[PDB]
Amino acid sequence: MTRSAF
Amino acid sequence: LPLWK
Amino acid sequence: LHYPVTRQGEQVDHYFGQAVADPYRWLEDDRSPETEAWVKAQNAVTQDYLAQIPYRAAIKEKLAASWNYAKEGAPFREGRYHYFFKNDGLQNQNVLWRQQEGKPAEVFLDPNTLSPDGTTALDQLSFSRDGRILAYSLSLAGSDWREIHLMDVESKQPLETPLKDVKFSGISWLGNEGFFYSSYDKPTDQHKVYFHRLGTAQEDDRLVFGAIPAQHHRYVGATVTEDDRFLLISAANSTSGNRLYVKDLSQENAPLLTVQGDLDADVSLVDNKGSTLYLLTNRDAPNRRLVTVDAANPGPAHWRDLIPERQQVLTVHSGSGYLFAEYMVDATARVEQFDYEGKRVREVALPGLGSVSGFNGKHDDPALYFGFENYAQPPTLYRFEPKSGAISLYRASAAPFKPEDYVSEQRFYQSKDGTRVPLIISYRKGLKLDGSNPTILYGYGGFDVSLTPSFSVSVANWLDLGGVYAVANLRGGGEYGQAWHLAGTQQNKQNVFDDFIAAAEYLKAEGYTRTDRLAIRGGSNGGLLVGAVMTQRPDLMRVALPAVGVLDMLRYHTFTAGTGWAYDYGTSADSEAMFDYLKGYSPLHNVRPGVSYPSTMVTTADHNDRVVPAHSFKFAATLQADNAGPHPQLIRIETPVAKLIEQSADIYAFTLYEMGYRELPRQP
Repeated sequence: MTRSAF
Repeated sequence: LPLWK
Repeated sequence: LHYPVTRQGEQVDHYFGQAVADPYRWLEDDRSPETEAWVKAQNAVTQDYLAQIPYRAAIKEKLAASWNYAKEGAPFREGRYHYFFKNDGLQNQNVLWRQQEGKPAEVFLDPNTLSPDGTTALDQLSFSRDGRILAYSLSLAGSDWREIHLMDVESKQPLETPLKDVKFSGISWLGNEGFFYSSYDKPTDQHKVYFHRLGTAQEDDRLVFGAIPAQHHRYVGATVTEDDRFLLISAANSTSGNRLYVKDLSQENAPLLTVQGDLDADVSLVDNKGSTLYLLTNRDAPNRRLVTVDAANPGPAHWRDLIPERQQVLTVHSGSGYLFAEYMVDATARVEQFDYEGKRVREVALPGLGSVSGFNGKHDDPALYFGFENYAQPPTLYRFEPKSGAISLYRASAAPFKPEDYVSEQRFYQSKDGTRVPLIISYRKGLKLDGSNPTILYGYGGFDVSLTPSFSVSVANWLDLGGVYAVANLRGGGEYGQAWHLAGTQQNKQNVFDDFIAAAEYLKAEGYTRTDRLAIRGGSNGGLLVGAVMTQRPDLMRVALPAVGVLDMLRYHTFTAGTGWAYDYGTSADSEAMFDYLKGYSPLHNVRPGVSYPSTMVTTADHNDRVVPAHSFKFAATLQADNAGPHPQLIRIETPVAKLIEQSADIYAFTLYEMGYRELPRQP
C-alpha cells in the first residue's frame, strides 16, 4: 500500500 | 503509525 | 493604469443558510464571448504595463542564452566498450555514443535520424550478457506499440528481423541465448510473457506466462537476474499492486513459485545472491522496505526485513556488490551503503544537500556514478568508489553557471505554534545580511508533495541578478510522515499558511531581505498558498505571484478535476463546519475593499482542465475592484520553451520593477 492510500 | 508516512 | 471594466453579475449562492455573492460568476465560462474579450483586454493592459520595464529585454536575453546546454550521462560497460548518452542541447532525443579504452569516442546509435522528422523514438535498450548483441525497442508517433530490434554491435547492422506487436514491455536477457518480453498477441487484454531465442523466428517464441485463466492479467513483466539464475515475473491489473512469481533457471523445468499471490501491495526484485531474493516492497509498509527471502519458499510470511521501513520513502539501488538506500531527509538526499548481508558500510558523503540519482551498476563494476544537483548547482556527475567511499567529479555541467559562485543553505524556523520547519535558501556568494536582498519565497504545502532541490536555469538567472531564492517545506507536504501531511489538510489548512508567513518573517528577521524586497510565489495548491497569504497578510510582501491557483475554495470541487482534491481540502458541501472553514481562508472571498494589496501578477493559461482559469479570472477581477492602494493587480493569460522564457522574464522584470529598481540589483 502507498502513502496515498492513507 | 505515529510520525510515520 | 486603467483596468478593463469587469461587470458584476447578481448571482448569489447559498451554503447552510448562508448567502454568498459571486459577481464574477460569468467569468467561470472561459470560452464565452464575453470572457474571451475580457481576457484579451486584461492581456493588453498587462503587456502595456510590462512594456515600460527598462531591463525586461535584458533579462529575457540572458534567460534565452542560458536555457539550452549540452548534457552527458554516466558511462556503462557492455562487452569491450563503454557506452554513454549525450545531448548537444538542441537534439530531440539523446544520442548513444561508445568508446573503447585507447580509441576515440564514436556515435553508436542516433535515434533522431531513425526517421526523417524524428518521429521514431528509442524506448528500451538491453545488451546480451556478453554485450555483443543489442536488443532495443522503438516507438512510432505517440503509439504504445513497439518493435524490438536486434543489432550486432560490432557491425552495427540488424541481426534479425525485428519483433513486432510488442507493448508495455521490458527486455531481459537470459545470458546470450535470448530474452523475455511481453505482448498481448501470439507471439484481448491478456498480457503475456514470451521468450525469444536468438536464431529463431518470432512465431516460435515460447509462451512463458499469462495464457491459462489463473494467469490472465492486464500487465505482465519479466526480469532475469544478472547472474542468470532467476526469472521474476510480475503481473498486475492496474497501477496499484502486483503479484510476483519466481522460477529457478538453474533447475530443469522448475515450476513457478509465488513470491506474492495477491495484488494488495507493490513488490519488485532488486537482486539475488545465491538462492536469496532481495525485494523492495510497500507491503505493510507505505514508505517501503527492503526484504530478503529464500527463493525456495518466497511467500510474504517469510520475508525478512534487511532495511526496515522508515518515515522517509525508500529507494534502493544495487551496484558493485553493494545495496544503496536513498532517502530524502528534511527534503534533501541521504544515501546509505549496505552489503548484501545487511551490514551498514557507511553513510555516503554526498557533495552537499540536494537531489541525487544513480548508484546503479553491475556486480563487478569497479566504480559507480551518481548525479547531484540543487537550486545552486546544475546536474553534475560524480564517480563513487564503493570500497573506500571516495567521491570525485566525473563531469561538470555544461550549463553557464559555476557552482562555486553560489551558496545554498538549510535553516529551520519556528511556525506560530512552535513547529520547526525546513527552509532552503540560495544566492550568489558575497551576499550580505543587511536586509536588502530582493527575494522570492516559494512554497506549496499540501498533497504529500515534497519540495526537493532541483536546478533550474530560470532560478539561476534570478540568483545572478542578485536575487535570493528561498523554498519552505511547509506542513501538508511529504517531507516527513502522514502526520505532517494531515496537519495541513481540511480543517488544519491554516497551518500551511501560518508556516509560510513564519518563513517570510524569518527571512526578514535574519537579515536576508525586508518587506519591500520580498516576493512570494507558488503554483496550483501553491497558488492557493499565495492567494491565502496575500489576503491575510497583504503587508508582509511587496510582490505576490500566484500561478494557476485554486482561489475559489467554495466552488473548486464543482469544476473539472476538482473532485480529486477533496481529501486535502474538503468541500463547502461537506458540512457547515467545513464550509465555514473554507470561507474563512478562500482567497476569492477574503479580498476586501479599501485594503492595499501587494503588486500582483496572477498567471494562468486561457483554458485548463486541471485547474480552470475561472479561479484566477475571478480573483484578478476582485483584486482590481477592491484594491485601494498604489500597487498594480494584473493578470497574465497564456494563449514551447519560447513561452517559458517569456513567462520567466516577465515575472522577474515585474518583480524587480515593483520593488523600485531602475537597474538590475547586480549586473549578470
